[PDB]
Amino acid sequence: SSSEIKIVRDEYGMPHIYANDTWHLFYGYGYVVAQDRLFQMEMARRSTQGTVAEVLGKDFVKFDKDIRRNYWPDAIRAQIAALSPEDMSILQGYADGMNAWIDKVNTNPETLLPKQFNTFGFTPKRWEPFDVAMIFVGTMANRFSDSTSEIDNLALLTALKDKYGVSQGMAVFNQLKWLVNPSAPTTIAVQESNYPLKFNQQNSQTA
Amino acid sequence: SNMWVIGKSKAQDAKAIMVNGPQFGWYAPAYTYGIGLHGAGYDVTGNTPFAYPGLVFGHNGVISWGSTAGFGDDVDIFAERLSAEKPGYYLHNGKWVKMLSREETITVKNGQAETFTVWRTVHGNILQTDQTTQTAYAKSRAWDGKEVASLLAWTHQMKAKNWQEWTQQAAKQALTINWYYADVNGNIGYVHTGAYPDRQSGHDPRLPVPGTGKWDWKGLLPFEMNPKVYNPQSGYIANWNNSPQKDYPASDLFAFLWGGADRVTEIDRLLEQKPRLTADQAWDVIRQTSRQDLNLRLFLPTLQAATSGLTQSDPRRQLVETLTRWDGINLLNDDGKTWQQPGSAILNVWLTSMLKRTVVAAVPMPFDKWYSASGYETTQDGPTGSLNISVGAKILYEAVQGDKSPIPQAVDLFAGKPQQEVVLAALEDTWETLSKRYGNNVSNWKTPAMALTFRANNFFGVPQAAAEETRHQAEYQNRGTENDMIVFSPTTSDRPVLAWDVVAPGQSGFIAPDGTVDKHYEDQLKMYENFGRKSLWLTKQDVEAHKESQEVLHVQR
Ligand SMILES: CC1(C)[C@H](C(=O)O)N2C(=O)[C@@H](NC(=O)Cc3ccccc3)[C@H]2[S@H]1O
Ligand SMILES: [Ca+2]
Repeated sequence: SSSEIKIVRDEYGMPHIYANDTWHLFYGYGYVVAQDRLFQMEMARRSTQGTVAEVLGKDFVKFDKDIRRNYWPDAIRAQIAALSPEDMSILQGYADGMNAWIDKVNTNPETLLPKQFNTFGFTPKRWEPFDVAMIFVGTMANRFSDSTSEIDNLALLTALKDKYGVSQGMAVFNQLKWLVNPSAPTTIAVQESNYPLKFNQQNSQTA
Repeated sequence: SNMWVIGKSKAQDAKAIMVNGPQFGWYAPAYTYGIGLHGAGYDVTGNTPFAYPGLVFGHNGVISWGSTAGFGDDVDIFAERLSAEKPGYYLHNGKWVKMLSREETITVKNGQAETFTVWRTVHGNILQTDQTTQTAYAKSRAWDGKEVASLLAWTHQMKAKNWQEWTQQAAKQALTINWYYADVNGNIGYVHTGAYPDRQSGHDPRLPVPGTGKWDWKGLLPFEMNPKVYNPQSGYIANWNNSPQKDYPASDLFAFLWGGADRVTEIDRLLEQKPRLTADQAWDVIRQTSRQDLNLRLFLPTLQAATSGLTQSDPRRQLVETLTRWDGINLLNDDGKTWQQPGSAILNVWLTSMLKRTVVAAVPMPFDKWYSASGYETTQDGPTGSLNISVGAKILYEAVQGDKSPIPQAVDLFAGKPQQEVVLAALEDTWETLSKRYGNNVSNWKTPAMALTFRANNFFGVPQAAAEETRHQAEYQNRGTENDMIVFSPTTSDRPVLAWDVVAPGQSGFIAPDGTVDKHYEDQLKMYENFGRKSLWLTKQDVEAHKESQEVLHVQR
């Protein structure tokens, strides 16, 4: 009963997992993911760890270097090693579930291997917790929470000061890339609250 | 990505309605993955990007959740001081400190492998170095060290049964992400989640800081400072990657601004139109905002003012009359290729001309090209993501508002000329350009509609499917890659929650070795295009009543 995992798919194929502990729940999820989206997931893994060129060739080298340059894998592994048993069971159950299906695929590839593996000339390998973590880091954290253009901003500011003088140049920077603009429509209405901090808007870190 | 959460005081025939449209671009197989989890403290249904353990979009029968990217400034660059006498070191708090470094080898199919080094300081990975100035730039993230915790926060939040339990997990999510809540009692809420640095006084977050120690962040700001609201007096929560709150600063990206011109106002206009919204009305906001030209509202007044004393036969005036008669909703003609009205093309040529004559001319090259885009720039595959008001247009909007704008116009973008003269000149350019392509009878102009493509290459530009698996839709729609809606305490059902979503092209990406596509490979494509939706089941009885197949596994860890 502790061992049992029930998988039910609805009329659009959406899977519902029924399990009695954390590892088994996430194993069921990993398993259905490996059934539905193996090639997508394999390619997502390679994208998030910069191992695309290994399968796709020279046109992806720069891409792979750029991915590897933007993270520190041992740090991610250190966070995983710090997890409690219950948290670790999420990532491990999920990897273990994908692996159970991957193993079935590599045992009977003549009917179970996604066609894209044949097309692109390689076969899927097993997953670990780090790989599951890295899907999220590489497609969430890096896609949507890692945005800065400060070096370009400083180049713009330098060019503006060269064109208009130091003072007008800084004021034109503040017109094109304002720190804040009080007429911005805000999800939280001003009657509810306002953000209490005020920021320097004249590059005073190098003043 | 958009979201509108309608609370008790604004909902019709329900206590709360949540409608989310996360915009991630369009891919085949689907960007998100549908999944229900039941047991070990979970009882949830929804869909989530790349099948993360945590569902970003879903509900648990008591509360519902969703997200939009936050775009707060949680990243700063530190300029590290290097020394040619001491390669691999940097000055920090008065000492020369060794950088961390690691070697990586890129293995290459049908090629030679390549090895390179990645370097890292106390402030983050090094992006680039200038040997000329002996400076190396390190990228500091407020969420550094909390990546895994953020993933777990998005998973544990799925078990929350009220605002306090949910906000306890929201406080653990460290990336810059807007999170939204709704519940069976009609409560609604929002938190601009994430870790944000507590910067030293004098630190302008838009520009690099010295890495030598004095400019180091003091630590991270407390959760109490994250923008949040629970049961706002407006009765709703609307977001389209706009500012969370008065005086809250945006990402430092030069192309990203929170100003008077914001696409979220199109949602507010629809929400405020009627006193209360039913679930069908709230869903219909997707179709309307999907088709809404975003620049008409911003610039129509300026165009109308500029052409107000012109004679009826002046073509500058006839272009603006055409816009005045239009609500800005694009619709396809029957050919499935062209838009019924030409207003987006009129605004695009006019705005391009305007920006070239104003913001572009004020900014030194090559930075001027950051301000020249109109917002209509595509691919023949159609836009890769959402459409927005361009940076240049947001800056032009402030200039055309005159002293209604709170931003000092340190440089007059009109360069001493009357705004009307430049607006009219741009209109003259527009008539010349469009009349040469389409002739002089505006009423028969059949301008090209944008299309939508479910790309076989993922957002990184890496194949996630064969090129023939790319899927095409005639109507570009400025909407979520997926859309999901959750309705709490409907008066039309005894069920505490009803919920729907759409995950196109389908749940499965499986193609067998002989080319046979799965039965769920493309069964949600038509539903997506027509603004349809499928029921998300949660309960055992609902799941059982809609069961197609089942498997039972017996597994020992
Ligand atoms: C700035 C962008 C290039 C684009 C734009 O605003 O022009 N936006 C989005 O869709 C919004 N993206 C998201 O909101 C994606 C998202 C992330 C996490 C959770 C939900 C949705 C931003 S970025 O893409
Ligand atoms: Ca910054």
